[PDB]
Amino acid sequence: MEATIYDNTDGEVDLPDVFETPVRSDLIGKAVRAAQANRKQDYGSDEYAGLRTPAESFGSGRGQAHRVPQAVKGRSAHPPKTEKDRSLDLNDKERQLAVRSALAATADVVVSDDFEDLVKTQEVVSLLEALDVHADIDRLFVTSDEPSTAARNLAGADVATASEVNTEDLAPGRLTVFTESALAEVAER
Amino acid sequence: EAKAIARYVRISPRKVRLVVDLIRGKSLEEARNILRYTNKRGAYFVAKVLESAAANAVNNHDLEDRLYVKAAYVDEGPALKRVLPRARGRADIIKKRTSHITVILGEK
Amino acid sequence: PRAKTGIVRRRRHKKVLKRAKGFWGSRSKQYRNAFQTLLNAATYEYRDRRNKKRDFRRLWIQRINAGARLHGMNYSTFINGLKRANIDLNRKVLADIAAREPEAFKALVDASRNARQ
Amino acid sequence: MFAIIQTGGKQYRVSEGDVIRVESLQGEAGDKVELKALFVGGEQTVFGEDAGKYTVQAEVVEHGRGKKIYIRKYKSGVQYRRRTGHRQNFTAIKILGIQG
RNA sequence: ACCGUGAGGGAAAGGUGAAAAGAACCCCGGGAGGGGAGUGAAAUAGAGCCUGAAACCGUGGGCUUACAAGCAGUCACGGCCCCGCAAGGGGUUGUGGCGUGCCUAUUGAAGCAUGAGCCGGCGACUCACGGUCGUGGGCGAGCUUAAGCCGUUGAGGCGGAG
RNA sequence: AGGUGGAGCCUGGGAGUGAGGGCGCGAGCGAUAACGUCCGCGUCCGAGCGCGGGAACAACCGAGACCGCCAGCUAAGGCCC
RNA sequence: GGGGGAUGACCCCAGGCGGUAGGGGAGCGUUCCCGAUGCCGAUGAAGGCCGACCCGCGAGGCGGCUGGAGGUAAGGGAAGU
Repeated sequence: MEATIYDNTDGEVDLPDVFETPVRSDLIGKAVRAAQANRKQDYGSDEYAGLRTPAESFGSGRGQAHRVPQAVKGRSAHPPKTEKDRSLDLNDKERQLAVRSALAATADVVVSDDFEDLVKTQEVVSLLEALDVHADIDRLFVTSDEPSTAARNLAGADVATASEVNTEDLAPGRLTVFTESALAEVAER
Repeated sequence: EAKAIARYVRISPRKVRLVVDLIRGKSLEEARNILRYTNKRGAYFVAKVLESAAANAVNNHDLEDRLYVKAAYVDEGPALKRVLPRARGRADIIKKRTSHITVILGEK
Repeated sequence: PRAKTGIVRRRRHKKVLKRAKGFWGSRSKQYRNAFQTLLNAATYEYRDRRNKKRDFRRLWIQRINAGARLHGMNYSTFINGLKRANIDLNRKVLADIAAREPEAFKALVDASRNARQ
Repeated sequence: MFAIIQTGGKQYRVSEGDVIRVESLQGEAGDKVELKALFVGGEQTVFGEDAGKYTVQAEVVEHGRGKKIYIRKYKSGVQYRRRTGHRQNFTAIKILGIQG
């Protein structure tokens, strides 16, 4: 539906059943999730130290009791185990799915191919004053196959491609635009 | 009114304590003979912390004599953790419980 | 993943402490038996919580006698006569009366004695 | 000015000094309201009569406020590994002793 | 540094300030250290000198103490003392009234069974690969290895042995 | 049959103790001796089946502890102090 | 559990509610990663010091004094709690 065409005074495109649809928060986040995930890092606390030194835990029958943990700086107890499998491979289907319905959420904004041409990050200050606001606030670049040159740089960068530009992408709250070839990712859809 | 003092004071906080607990709240000049002719150490000391006391005042805190010690006290701190005979094996240290020494000198 | 619990525990304690009036020499600040002594005091209060209302059931008990007898008789008499009552039955306040308003008390005292014999 | 009726509980010995009164969330709501309170303790100006003589007339007092639990704590504890804590309840809405 | 002949063990201890402008001079004093002046936004920021809590030692004040028992104490009633949430509460208790601490292991515990002198901080059901039920949800044939490519942010997307 | 009323049955995940005593009774042993032990029928306690009583006393008689200090009837047990 | 719940909630009565291993449900603060069309503070971050409003609660808020610079997340996520 209200597939608004850029250039504004120019044409209007149709809404693809796809996007249309309802919503699926659950998956929603999920998509999310299986994001940061496969995308964090890792850490831990000494293997040597935390089980590093010799140790004469002391005889006994003397006034004491006993190279392990529970007397200082040393030991750990179950710490950063770098050996901390961090990944989280969501699932294909899963994923894709998300972005989708995801985007669907986006709809709730049409980048005329013709733009795949403009040649200065001050021509953005332009096609800007075209239609600004707060949602632009969000914004969210993206051409269709080979990014929106210079369009890529400014105080809101980010240039997905009609392929490659998912939820991690904008999914977040956010608001943006896609060069047809963009909706070339819809096909991906 | 004014006051005298001094920390890092090597001595039996306690002992000290008796010190004033005497000459305590009383006429200057007066006790000024208590510690002059009393006994146990501290005195000496104690005395001292009365002169830069009587002084400080008149000098920069001002009416002589008519003065005395509205109040006087001592505190311990800093210790002197001291090592002694290894339980003939393990250490046994005492502590010359450093010693603070404040004391008032206000005018009648 | 540091846990410097810190600042926190300390607090708690303060907590209790408060729970910590100035009771007995020590506990006073006894960050233990401090705490303890508590538990104790508590439950105590409790049982006291329901207690009292008793200590009363009796209190009036005497201040009551003080009179119930005064005139000339006990609380197994009165009582009996009292319940001979019909549109009037109470006990608590009764006392704190016999003493507050002599006449008043004095009264019933009669209507009573009678009801009885 | 000093009477002694009795409500869903004696709670009596009054006249005008509004007496913190047991709940009653059905007639109360009535802010500064008026309502009847059976007697049975006629003590006025040094003259008395059966609390059964009474049980005929009575009084009334204006539904004043809604005292909010006057603090009171209940350390529920025991050496027997059982603790816990709940604060006061009993309020009540206040109301003056409308005597008659 | 330190105990060990040796092989070896193996600590503690960081933080003034915007910068020293780091305290000339005068005072009691053998000095250290304390009294003034001066820097200064503040030095109860002052030289191991940011925050600087508790335990623990002091100095004054309120109340309280000499025919009196229990850690405790908490319920009642009373007098002194203060009412920046006033006709209600603060604090302290004189009496009386009912009261065996606290943890582990125990048939059973006040304990005379053990655990702990006091305070502060560390300190104990975790992660991975499997499998196992339950549940949140994507398609019913469902689902992905490893890798190839794409990668301020770095954007996932193809890979079909299993 | 069922007055009841709220236990019952199967499938399935998660368990704990795997050694207790005390009392009445019916038996075993035992000097019909033990706060002895050994099996049974009910209860009892479970570190709270916390409160009442029997002075004090888990525990034996009564009792089932959501909470309400200045209510009311009783239980068992009591009422010269 | 059940009689209608508009999202609350409200009404009846049935109906208990003492509980350690141990089983099920619900909540609280601790340091971090979001800043799901989120940013406060030199007329104080925060910790500290003290309190007769908010909650069954574990905590909250809020006001007075301290102290030199931070970090808070209305919501979901994580864990050396």
